[PDB]
Amino acid sequence: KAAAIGIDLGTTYSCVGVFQKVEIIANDQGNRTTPSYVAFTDTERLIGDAAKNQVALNPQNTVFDAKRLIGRKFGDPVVQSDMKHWPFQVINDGDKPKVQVSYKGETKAFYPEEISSMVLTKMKEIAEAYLGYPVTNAVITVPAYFNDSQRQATKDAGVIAGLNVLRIINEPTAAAIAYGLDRTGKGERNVLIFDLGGGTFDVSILTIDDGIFEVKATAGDTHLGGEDFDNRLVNHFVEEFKRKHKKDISQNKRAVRRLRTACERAKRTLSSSTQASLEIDSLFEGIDFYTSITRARFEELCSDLFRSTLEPVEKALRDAKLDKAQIHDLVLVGGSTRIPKVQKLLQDFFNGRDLNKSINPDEAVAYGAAVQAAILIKS
Ligand SMILES: Nc1ncnc2c1nc(NCc1ccc3ncccc3c1)n2[C@@H]1O[C@H](CO)[C@@H](O)[C@H]1O
Ligand SMILES: [Cl-]
Repeated sequence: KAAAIGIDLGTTYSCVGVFQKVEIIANDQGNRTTPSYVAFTDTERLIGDAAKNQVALNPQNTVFDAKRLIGRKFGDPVVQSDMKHWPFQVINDGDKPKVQVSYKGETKAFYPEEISSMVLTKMKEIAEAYLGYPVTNAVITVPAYFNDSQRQATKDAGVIAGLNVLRIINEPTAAAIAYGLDRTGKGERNVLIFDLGGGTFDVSILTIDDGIFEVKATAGDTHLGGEDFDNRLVNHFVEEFKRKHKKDISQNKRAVRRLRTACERAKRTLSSSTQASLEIDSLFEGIDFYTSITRARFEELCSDLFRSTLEPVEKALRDAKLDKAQIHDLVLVGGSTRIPKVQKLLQDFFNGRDLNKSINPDEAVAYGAAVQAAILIKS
């Protein structure tokens, strides 16, 4: 009744927080972020880690990227383009996309908001296990570029999940609230949010004038994120396996998916150490894949992708009509900002200035959404 949660409903990962400072809630697996994945099996519906974990064995019925579909028409160019690359089926029901899956031996179709509602239900349950009581008040975040239809469908996913959605707020706004950047006093505060997540890259320039938020500019690449760096590691390893065993593994989907899972793990380790070891038992034709990679080789494999994050920053400043020196704060959002080379590129681009990464980048949005939920529920 007097409690409220903040939920970052992300494209690839979701996060839930409660202001108590903010407490970001760890899930049953102990993770502070949860995959935005829903898997339909012969016996049940799996949400989060359990869904992401069995993707190699059930790709057709493991749904992710519902956020790319939510609030869009089926005939939308983005939907038609995205459909080609997903292993699950997207169908047309009255010009609204639905994901069609096999669930308990039968064909079933779900609206993007229904799928999102299952991720939201998991986030709500995670919060409930932490607080020891039912909680329904929540603030859910969306990208600043989301249109009214996308915001309404996101809100609908909240209602389907049993949540009272206090407000739908922009992700870069939530990240600025997490750092208290709306509480610095009278006058204009210019904030740049650099968000590099699992699958998308968003740059936002915000102006906070006497506590009031204005989005002056948005730029980025909707199709650039953590998964592209995992794939550069996949390509490198496929090439390594070819040189070591004279065999191409590319056409064996299970082997590729397994290698990609190991690559995402090695990438995360490389943010905190200078070397990482891949330990894959029987990757292809009964051959084990035990190898290592250095932070330096990883930076080289992703160099062009890391560098391409700077052009949208330049375009956002241009559109905001602001120079680098006019930006008061530089805020890192998204799990991929954890990469030291990404941080170095943005710091060098901002003439050696400090970057805000004190709050875990993949938690800053839910942190901010929880602060906003606490303000709305108290008032
Ligand atoms: N230390 C890092 N170094 C480079 N990248 C990183 C990263 N920690 C994360 N995410 C946080 C995360 C994601 C999954 C996890 N599973 C298990 C345990 C911790 C986990 C933490 N990322 C990437 O951010 C995106 C959204 O999570 C994904 O592409 C993820 O690979
Ligand atoms: Cl380090």
